Amino acid sequence: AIVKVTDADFDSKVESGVQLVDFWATWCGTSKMIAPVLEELAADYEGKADILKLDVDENPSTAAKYEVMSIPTLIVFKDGQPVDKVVGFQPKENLAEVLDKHL
Repeated sequence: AIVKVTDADFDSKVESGVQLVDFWATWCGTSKMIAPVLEELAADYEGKADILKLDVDENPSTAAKYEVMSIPTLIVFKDGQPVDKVVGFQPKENLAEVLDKHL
């Protein structure tokens, strides 16, 4: 459902259209809390937007490149450029609202 992405293939994965990138970490309970919400979101947009995951401990470059300081952080990409940032826990509704704002 949700495709993993790393420093190595970020640029090729996030390059065209809309992607919602979830910057998470295994030591953060809040990331674990939104995981299921994103799996359901990814299904609702099974062809409009891609939902990716990036583990910040294994990919500090990318996390650093977009000034990701606190997590979870969710960034919406439009044709390779970040256009929206969401910090903390958010219910499916609030996230869907943000995606529709760019589709």
